[PDB]
Amino acid sequence: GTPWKIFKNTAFIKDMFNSSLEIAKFEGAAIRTVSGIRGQIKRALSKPEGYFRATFEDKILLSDIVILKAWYPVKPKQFYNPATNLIGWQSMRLTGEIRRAENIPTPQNPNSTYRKIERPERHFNPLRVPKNLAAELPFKSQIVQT
Amino acid sequence: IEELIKRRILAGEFDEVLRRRPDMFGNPHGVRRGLVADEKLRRDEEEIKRMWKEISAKLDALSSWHY
Amino acid sequence: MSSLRHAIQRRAHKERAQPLERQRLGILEKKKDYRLRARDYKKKQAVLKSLRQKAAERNEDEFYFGMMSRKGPGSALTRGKGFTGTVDGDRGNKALSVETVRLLKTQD
Amino acid sequence: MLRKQARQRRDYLYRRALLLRDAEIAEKRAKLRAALASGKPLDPKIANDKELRKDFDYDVSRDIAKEQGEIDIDDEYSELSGIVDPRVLVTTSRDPSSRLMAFSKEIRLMFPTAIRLNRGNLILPDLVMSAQRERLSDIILLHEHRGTPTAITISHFPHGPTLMASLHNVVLRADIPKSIKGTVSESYPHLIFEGFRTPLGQRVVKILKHLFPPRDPTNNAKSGNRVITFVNQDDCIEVRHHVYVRTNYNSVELSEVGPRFTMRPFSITMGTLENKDADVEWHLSQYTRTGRKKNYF
Amino acid sequence: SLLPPDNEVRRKHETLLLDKLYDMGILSTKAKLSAVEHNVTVSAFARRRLPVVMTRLRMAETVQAATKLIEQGHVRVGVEEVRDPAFLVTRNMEDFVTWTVGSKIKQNIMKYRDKLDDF
Amino acid sequence: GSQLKRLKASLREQGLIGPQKSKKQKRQNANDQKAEALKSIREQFNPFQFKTNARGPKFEVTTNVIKGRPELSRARSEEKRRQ
RNA sequence: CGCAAGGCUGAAAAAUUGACGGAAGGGCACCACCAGGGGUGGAGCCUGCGCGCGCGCUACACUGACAGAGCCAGCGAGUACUCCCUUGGCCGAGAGGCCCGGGUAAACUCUGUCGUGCUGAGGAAUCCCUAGUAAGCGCAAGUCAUCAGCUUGCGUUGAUUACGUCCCUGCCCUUUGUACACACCGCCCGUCGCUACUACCGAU
Repeated sequence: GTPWKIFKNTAFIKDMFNSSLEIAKFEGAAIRTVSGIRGQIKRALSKPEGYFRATFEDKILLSDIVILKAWYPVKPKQFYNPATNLIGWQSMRLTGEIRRAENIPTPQNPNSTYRKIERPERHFNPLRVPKNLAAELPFKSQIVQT
Repeated sequence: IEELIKRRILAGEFDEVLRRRPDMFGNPHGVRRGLVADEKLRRDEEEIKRMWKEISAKLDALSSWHY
Repeated sequence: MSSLRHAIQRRAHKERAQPLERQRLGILEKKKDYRLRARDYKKKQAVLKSLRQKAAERNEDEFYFGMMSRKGPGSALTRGKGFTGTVDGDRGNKALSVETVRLLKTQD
Repeated sequence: MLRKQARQRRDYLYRRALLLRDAEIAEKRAKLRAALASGKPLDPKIANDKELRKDFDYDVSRDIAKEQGEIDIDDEYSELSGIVDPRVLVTTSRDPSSRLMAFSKEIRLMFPTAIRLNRGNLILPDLVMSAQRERLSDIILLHEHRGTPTAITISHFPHGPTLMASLHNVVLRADIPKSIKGTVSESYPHLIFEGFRTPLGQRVVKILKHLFPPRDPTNNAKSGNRVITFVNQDDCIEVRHHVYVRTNYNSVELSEVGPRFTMRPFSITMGTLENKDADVEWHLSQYTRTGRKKNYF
Repeated sequence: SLLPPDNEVRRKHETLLLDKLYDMGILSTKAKLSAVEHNVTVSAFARRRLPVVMTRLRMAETVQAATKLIEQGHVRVGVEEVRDPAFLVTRNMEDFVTWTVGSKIKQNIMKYRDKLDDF
Repeated sequence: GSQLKRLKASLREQGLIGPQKSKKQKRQNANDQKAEALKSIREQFNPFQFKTNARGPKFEVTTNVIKGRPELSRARSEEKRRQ
């Protein structure tokens, strides 16, 4: 999912679920940011159907991606060829032979293919002291700005 | 919870803080204010009482009777 | 150990990028960039907490002698619209007497 | 007055730090006293410290007094423990609802010496200011969600700790009819605490049992007809308020008279309600790995 | 110290002596008699004097300027003006030392803070 | 009245808490129920076991007040989830 | 490793100090009286608690609508914040980026223009409230629990009526102690227990 509105800790997360029934099932679940910020699904959101409120560890950014790592069970298929070679047998092909025979390209996601990431050097803003605090603190520690 | 309350009430042990006397230090016996060798150790105790009278007078007079 | 691992044990794991449908929002913040963001915020909040302690435990009758050669931070009422809590400093300029300005204007 | 509150809080914090260093030394001095009485040989690093022996000869007696329990620890409650009746005011949030105001009245009636105050337009530093100006022992703030309360904030004064807790399963006094309920008796309540074993549990036990006025210790084991129960499981302290008659020497009839909570504390701060920047003593560690496995209190 | 360690009058006078010295501000703790061994000190008395305690309270900048100001008589302790620079300020009168009534130093502080009320 | 006072009055009416009777008073009692009333006492004086409204009915109709047990209902629902 | 670790068995007292009251006299209380104010309860929406119930929110006209003029706050600053989803077209071998369409207050004060017109302020009950309190109003934040169907702050405007009494409803306590002078009061009452002694009754 994707953050929608971001407060200090509670962020509203949009493109993850489709309904408040699904959110009520996944209430209390351990949600996570890509960056490493943990968090918890708190409450379904009413007016946009499918959004929810999740209280995170610290403030997440709008560029972040919010994942929930569930474990879906996979059952193997119950196929069984005997390799009766002296009689004759049908050999099931591989996926590459199937794709080359019936002419379908391999599925490739451009968002999945690795790229080089151009990171600019992170420079932060200076400290912004409030006016009332900056006028109330004493003389030896008063801020001097021309 | 109800059975815990009943057990404490019956074999009554309560964790309330109890009202202590405000002068438990100076008056430990709690006398009523109306109508009413070891000699080496006693001499040492009386010497400490005399020393503390002198020193408490000096310290209160040096703090100028704010004490 | 370090000799009991192959080169495929040593091979680096690449980092995924922001999706191309979402690249306008900026870079995808991972653990390193998040650590930088959290360090800067914890540092700024530490300075602000120390400033709030110093403004709380302030003697209202303190008297330094720089108070006779500095202009105070004032209030919004006394200063006006141009009120920041910072004590204004001097830029180095000074009100200049008439004989020296006569000399400077003869030179100009 | 305000300079005295700030000065006394700073003196308390300095005395606590000095007590930390002195405890680090006095753990070594208690081995020297136990080895002197029992004759078991002690460590050379302890027995060859001349400063420790030279100061041990003066500081025997407070260790003996702490062993006998004759002295009490430096605390914010030990100054006025059973001497003064702790006065405590209960307040709401800013614009309360009718069920929050009736709940505020109900937990006012839980304490026999409490008073309730209307918030209205009352800035929270001036609330703290008026509490220190009228020498209140405790304030308790209430927060509602929608006619149902969700948080308490129990703050001890002049500089004592806050315990902020979230409320669950609140069953109000104001839901049952007046034919079945009645006017609650205001006698000095007995208190029982069940399941507090850590030093943090004894901390929350202290800051909860110093809200109630001290009971007269002459015949308190049999007299008095009203009990208040704080019992915790899974560090969510659940509280009941009963009134009882002793119908025999072997049996007792209880009657639930007050509201039921299961409050869970999430913040214990060594500093009052105004100080948002006070140093916390404990806080509910969610979003850690084993913060749900570990049980405090 | 020379009394036996389980003695009642020893324990009572230990608590009395430590409480008296901590109320006068000489000791910084009231839980050790080794404080009165090697922490009670003429320097501790001399730093409980008045110009040093108002140097610490930042009423002045330095102890020299503080002695000059309380010789000129700007400082009261409580309600009475103090002209003696040796007045030992205890721990609960450090909350009451402040400037005098018509003080030019007080007018200087208010003129710096731009709160000079001439009424 | 208070819950304490009404509890004491109902137990004095049921004779569970009253003065220590003599053998002659016990003879009078053996000369001349209470569990069925003690069940009603232990249900009425512990009113938080069940959910009640305070206002009573909104519109009085006359035709010929416990509205739910949350404790018993929660335990029953948890047994259903266990099964 | 040793002890714990062998079932006259089969679920649901203490008291010379104790058990329960009554009468008189005090103290206190917006869970009491008295004087007023305000909710909820009527219509709609919905969290929550168990179709019902309240808690909030909204609509419901003289306190009016329209147009002007003037004039007021406080808390709030993490290279951080964005309400959707789409018809088209640009540059795009392809993924995208563009362009154009569709869905620091409220209040207050002053001056004019029109005039009650589905354009109707909540019953019985029940609860709360005594000074910067009730009530109106907006602005901001979203702090490891709770909270966006809202929460918590912050400023602004700011009353009526009590501020007495235990008469009603209750709650607590005196009738033992806890200090001494003046001064005042003057053996509160019942039903039983327990103990000590005295004699009685009748079986063994």
